[PDB]
Amino acid sequence: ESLPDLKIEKLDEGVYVHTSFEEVNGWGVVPKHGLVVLVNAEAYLIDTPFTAKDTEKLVTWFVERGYKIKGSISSHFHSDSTGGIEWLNSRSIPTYASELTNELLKKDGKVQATNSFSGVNYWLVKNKIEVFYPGPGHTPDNVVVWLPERKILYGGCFIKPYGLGNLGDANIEAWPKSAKLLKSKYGKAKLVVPSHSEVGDASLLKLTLEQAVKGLNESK
Amino acid sequence: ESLPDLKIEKLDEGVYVHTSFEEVNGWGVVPKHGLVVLVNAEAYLIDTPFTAKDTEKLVTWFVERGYKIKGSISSHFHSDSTGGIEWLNSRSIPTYASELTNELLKKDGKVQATNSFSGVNYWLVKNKIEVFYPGPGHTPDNVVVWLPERKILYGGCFIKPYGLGNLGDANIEAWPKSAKLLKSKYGKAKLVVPSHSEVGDASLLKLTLEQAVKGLNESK
Ligand SMILES: [Cl-]
Ligand SMILES: [Cl-]
Ligand SMILES: [Cl-]
Ligand SMILES: [Cl-]
Ligand code: NA
Ligand SMILES: [Zn+2]
Ligand SMILES: [Zn+2]
Ligand SMILES: [Zn+2]
Ligand SMILES: [Zn+2]
Repeated sequence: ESLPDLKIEKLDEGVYVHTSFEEVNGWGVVPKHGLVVLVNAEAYLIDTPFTAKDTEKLVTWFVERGYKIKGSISSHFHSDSTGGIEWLNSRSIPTYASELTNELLKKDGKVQATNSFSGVNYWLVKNKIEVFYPGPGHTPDNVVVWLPERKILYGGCFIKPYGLGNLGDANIEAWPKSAKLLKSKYGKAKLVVPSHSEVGDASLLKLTLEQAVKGLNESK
Repeated sequence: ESLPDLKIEKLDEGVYVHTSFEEVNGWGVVPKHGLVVLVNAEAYLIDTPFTAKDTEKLVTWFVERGYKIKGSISSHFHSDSTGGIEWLNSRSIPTYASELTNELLKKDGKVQATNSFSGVNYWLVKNKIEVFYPGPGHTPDNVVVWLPERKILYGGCFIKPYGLGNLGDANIEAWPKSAKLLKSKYGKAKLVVPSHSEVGDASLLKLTLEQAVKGLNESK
């Protein structure tokens, strides 16, 4: 009853940052940055908020401003990213996730996205919104979303610059490699939006890569 | 190996947010917001970074652009506010802290501010930079800085909207009252400035109060 409200603060041109909040872990109120991303009048969720409620808030806000929600993408299985897939499905707004993410959802008892991509990249919107799979990291399934009609990267929960955070589902042997490949093909990054931090730049790749290796020897 | 670097961003007309970074215990790489505040061509540190390095960076930075560093104020005895007081003292830059902060630093074996103040209010710079003491909260000594002319409030480690965090030196019994006082005396603030969070508005007083009462009953 004192969960801070959803925030929808424009980050660039046809590119919003929705910030939502929840507890569980024992970190207290954890904030979750996701992007809304406009294509003409088509809105796109770049993850969901934690809850159905704040998804409907997010949708109505855009719906009410004369954009028509064309799809959801979730960047990994955690509700960080998937929290709103139930709602979207019950409104039969199309939801997207990788085969890996959908398999992890199934395992977790969590309604799956109604669409599956696979492979290294999905062009959710040709030329405009790209999904890229660096490999296992934060989770085994984590993917990121590239904005070519700008130079924005949604790292999601993968980018963890201050320390890797939740490790429960994490693949820490693999992460430093996955990170490396992200920093490589995703140089030329203006903005790099993490899940759980302030928005930065292409260093957050370096910073992540660094945090990644550190755990790799701090637990062997 | 690689801490994030200091950041010095423009917050308002003679008011900046320095962000500094350090690994804190099992809390990992924690970021720390303080203000630089310009009066005429005189510069004031509203807290300090963690280290001398980052303090010297912050200082020379400003001296570089023609502003003379007239003093530092430290909002509480922890290193997140006081980390710079020895560097400051060793350049004969005046450092300010409350008698309580100073007593707590001495306890802690930590070099004290060379200038001491007391009471509810203290006018560091008449009409321009106000110190307010809510009461025990985050720590027993516990001060915030009001900026009238701009209507800005540095809440420090006292604003903890997402959960209270370090309660090693905390006083959770008293904290609720303190925040109640702060909330009330410090409406007509849209620019609240937490220690460890995003900059926010007056609701941060609402939310801190909320977090504090909650940890008052969750701690019995
Ligand atoms: Cl559903
Ligand atoms: Cl996915
Ligand atoms: Cl995947
Ligand atoms: Cl920041
Ligand atoms: Na991700
Ligand atoms: Zn996650
Ligand atoms: Zn997460
Ligand atoms: Zn503190
Ligand atoms: Zn602190």
